[PDB]
Amino acid sequence: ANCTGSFDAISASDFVANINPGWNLGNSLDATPNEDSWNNPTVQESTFDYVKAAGFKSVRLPVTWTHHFTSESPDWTVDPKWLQRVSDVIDMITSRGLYTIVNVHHDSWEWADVTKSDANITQIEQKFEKLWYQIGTKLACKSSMVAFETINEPPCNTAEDGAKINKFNEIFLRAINRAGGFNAKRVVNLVGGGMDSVKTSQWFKTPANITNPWALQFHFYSPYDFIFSAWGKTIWGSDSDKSELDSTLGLLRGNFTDVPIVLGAFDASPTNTEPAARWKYHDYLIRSTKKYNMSPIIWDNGLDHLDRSSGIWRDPVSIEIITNGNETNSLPDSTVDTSAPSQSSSAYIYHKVGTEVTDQTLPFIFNDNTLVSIQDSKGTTLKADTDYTVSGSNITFPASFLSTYYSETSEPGLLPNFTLKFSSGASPVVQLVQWDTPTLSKTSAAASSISGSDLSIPITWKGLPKLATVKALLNNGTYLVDDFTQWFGPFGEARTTYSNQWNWDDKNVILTQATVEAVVAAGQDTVFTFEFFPRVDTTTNTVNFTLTV
Ligand SMILES: OC[C@H]1O[C@@H](O[C@H]2[C@@H](OC[C@H]3O[C@@H](O[C@H]4[C@H](O)[C@@H](O)[C@H](O[C@H]5[C@H](O)[C@@H](O)[C@@H](O)O[C@@H]5CO[C@H]5OC[C@@H](O)[C@H](O)[C@H]5O)O[C@@H]4CO[C@H]4OC[C@@H](O)[C@H](O)[C@H]4O[C@@H]4O[C@H](CO)[C@H](O)[C@H](O)[C@H]4O)[C@H](O)[C@@H](O)[C@@H]3O[C@@H]3O[C@H](CO)[C@@H](O)[C@H](O)[C@H]3O)OC[C@@H](O)[C@@H]2O)[C@H](O)[C@@H](O)[C@H]1O
Ligand SMILES: *[C@@H]1O[C@H](CO)[C@@H](O[C@@H]2O[C@H](CO)[C@@H](O[C@@H]3O[C@H](CO)[C@@H](O)[C@H](O[C@H]4O[C@H](CO)[C@@H](O)[C@H](O)[C@@H]4O[C@H]4O[C@H](CO)[C@@H](O)[C@H](O)[C@@H]4O[C@H]4O[C@H](CO)[C@@H](O)[C@H](O)[C@@H]4O)[C@@H]3O)[C@H](O)[C@H]2NC(C)=O)[C@H](O)[C@H]1NC(C)=O
Ligand SMILES: *[C@@H]1O[C@H](CO)[C@@H](O[C@@H]2O[C@H](CO)[C@@H](O[C@@H]3O[C@H](CO[C@H]4O[C@H](CO)[C@@H](O)[C@H](O[C@H]5O[C@H](CO)[C@@H](O)[C@H](O)[C@@H]5O)[C@@H]4O)[C@@H](O)[C@H](O)[C@@H]3O)[C@H](O)[C@H]2NC(C)=O)[C@H](O)[C@H]1NC(C)=O
Ligand SMILES: OC[C@H]1O[C@@H](O[C@H]2[C@@H](OC[C@H]3O[C@@H](O)[C@H](O)[C@@H](O)[C@@H]3O)OC[C@@H](O)[C@@H]2O)[C@H](O)[C@@H](O)[C@H]1O
Ligand SMILES: *[C@@H]1O[C@H](CO)[C@@H](O)[C@H](O)[C@H]1NC(C)=O
Ligand SMILES: *[C@@H]1O[C@H](CO)[C@@H](O)[C@H](O)[C@H]1NC(C)=O
Ligand SMILES: *[C@H]1O[C@H](CO)[C@@H](O)[C@H](O)[C@@H]1O
Repeated sequence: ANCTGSFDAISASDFVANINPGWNLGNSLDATPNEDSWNNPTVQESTFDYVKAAGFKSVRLPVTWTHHFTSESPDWTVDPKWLQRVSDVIDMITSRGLYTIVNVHHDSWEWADVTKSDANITQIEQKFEKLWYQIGTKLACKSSMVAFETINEPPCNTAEDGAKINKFNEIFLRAINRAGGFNAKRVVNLVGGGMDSVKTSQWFKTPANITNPWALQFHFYSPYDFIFSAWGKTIWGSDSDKSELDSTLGLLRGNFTDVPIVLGAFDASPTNTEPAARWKYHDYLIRSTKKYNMSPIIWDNGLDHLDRSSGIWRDPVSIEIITNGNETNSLPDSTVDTSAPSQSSSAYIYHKVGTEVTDQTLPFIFNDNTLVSIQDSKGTTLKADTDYTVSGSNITFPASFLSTYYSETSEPGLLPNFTLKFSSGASPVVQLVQWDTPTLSKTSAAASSISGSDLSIPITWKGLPKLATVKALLNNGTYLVDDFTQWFGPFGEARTTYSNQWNWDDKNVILTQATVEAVVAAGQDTVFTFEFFPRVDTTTNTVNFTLTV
């Protein structure tokens, strides 16, 4: 096309500096078929005001094109209303000063999967080229604040697959350059297989004769077990944990020693991850992206962090951690030894119904900050050395004080929380929880009687309305799934995995239809143990439920 404005060209190194840090508009234009098709409503522009006001500098804009094609071979014409909607949203972002990265997203596995046995790699490459030519035509006159990203986490298993991903980068660069406008000088993000650090390192090969300023983008979702709540992993922050994280990132940077690198998506989601672990994890990831000079962009599906209807960040602590790579954060300590028979977290004051109200000492990692003040969610400010003292790295709360919030007999549930202001960094939040062992509506069922769908089991939450994990054992001792978890310690063995096997909502614990299929195929009554926070042992704060067959 023929452009009218000015385009203030910017180097890839400068673009990557200036986006630090970003936020993903997840589950919006990448949702299928349409933008309101999943959990998010139609995209509204106040969202980017919230994002800017939080300290983000850029918005990553995932877009799924799959269901907006009006023609197939040979032209693969994109719905011109979809092209205009994407252009409109980019205008919403850049007009507020936020940099944008727009991509091709869930198309990666919906039609552009090179690893799937019956893929017309010919056809995939044409459609991809036609797609990015039409994208690149519509956006050709966008300013230098808008970058293009080749394709999201493309499936890639072997080195021959990885060579195909390299072609994707080349096809992309050719199409957007044929499109014209300012595209020849637009910052682009090239990708490796799965946007995985090791696959990018193993198989990425820079497009020959590349003329665009470019940067590398990868996604980080490790360690799998803590990030995806697999096999009962609810702690994070040990020497080996931090080492596994720093090594993974360092191996990527060592292989791309002078390349601008964008960490395009990462998240320990507040939905499923314990808060003290999650804050330790985000703090450390931020510490490492500073070390290895990578620009982070947090993944947010709309339920993870910002509530676009209210502007409340569900987890303001992570956002503080991520929006300031130039600050030291004081964090609550927590168990990190997976062989410990009890798990504690200073993100909570816990009190069990029916037990006496005691003093609570919360060990914290101060990191040479000082505690300035504490304010409860009712607006009352606690009196230092009266409602709390600080001994070493321990913050201690007197029983007389805490009993003004809960008693031996008050109802379970979330009481107010305490916000700790420090010398510097984020303000962590300690959540008072009055807890009791939950109770389940049913204690067993026939597999036949509950098939046709998932198993939703009504529950009386008593404290935290969160499922920590679910243990699963056939009547004869064998693990229902994943026998290797027998090396995972007291809180790991025979446990199963969030979303794949279990879930929960405001009123139920859920075993997925997949899990009830495992019980059928095992031909045995198997016992599920639902587990809740606090994880004070492996039995007390748990409820049992067996599945007959
Ligand atoms: O918060 C996590 C939690 O969400 C719970 O879902 C409730 C909520 O979901 C809405 C729709 O979710 C889609 O799944 C999305 C997911 O929400 C999203 O976060 C995820 O992000 C990816 C991203 O795309 C990647 O590029 C990269 O960034 O990794 C992200 C993953 O991040 C994970 O770890 C960090 C956390 O921050 C994240 O929350 C966590 O998810 O993308 C998925 C999309 O999944 C597809 O793309 C990635 C690919 O690898 C997957 O294999 C692929 O999955 C396929 O998706 C198909 C699409 O339709 C299909 O489901 C296939 O079966 C599946 O294999 C769901 O895909 C979509 O169905 C949800 O929309 C609702 O669906 C219900 C019924 O299905 C409808 O009734 C309703 O109208 C829709 O809104 O909002 C609605 C609520 O009902 C959900 O419960 C979820 O239950 C829970 O398990 C967690 O995932
Ligand atoms: C310390 O304590 C304080 C108080 O004691 C805590 O404050 C509480 O913080 C909560 C979250 O931080 C906050 O909840 C939110 O309140 C707002 C304002 O009224 C409300 O809109 C929010 O509801 C959304 O979020 C919840 C998840 O928390 C969703 O389950 C809910 O459905 C809402 O999400 C829907 O709308 C979003 C915006 O559009 C969508 O993105 C989302 O996908 C979902 O969409 C569905 O419904 C839509 C219609 O709503 C529909 O369009 C769509 O298609 C989907 O079907 C949320 O409740 C509390 O308000 C706040 N409490 C108080 C008293 O202030 C604080 O967090 C504590 N701090 C810590 C660290 O623990
Ligand atoms: C760039 O990134 C890569 C990938 O992340 C980094 O390489 C990995 O580094 C880790 C730790 O340094 C290695 O882990 C150890 O590997 C030992 C040997 O692994 C062999 O088996 C692999 C599987 O087939 C094979 O790929 C690998 O080939 C490599 O080494 C050969 C001999 O040293 C050499 O012939 C090849 O050219 C190739 O470089 C090995 O034969 C294993 O025994 C240990 O137990 C441990 O797990 C990974 O294996 C490495 N993966 C690779 C190389 O694919 C690399 O460090 C990064 N570079 C920088 C500068 O940071
Ligand atoms: O599932 C699609 C694609 O994912 C790549 O995995 C990458 C990715 O992880 C994100 C992705 O992980 C899947 O396992 C989950 O099912 C999905 O919900 C989640 O969004 O980014 C970081 C990498 O560590 C990871 O390998 C695969 O590599 C790719 O082959 C393909 O399978
Ligand atoms: C329990 O039954 C399963 C069903 O196949 C079997 O595989 C397993 O061997 C049995 N348990 C033991 C300890 O052998
Ligand atoms: C659950 O069942 C196991 C044995 O099947 C038992 O050891 C454990 O104490 C039970 N716990 C609860 C809370 O029912
Ligand atoms: C874990 O450990 C803490 C102290 O570090 C206790 O307060 C808690 O009850 C649990 O045993």
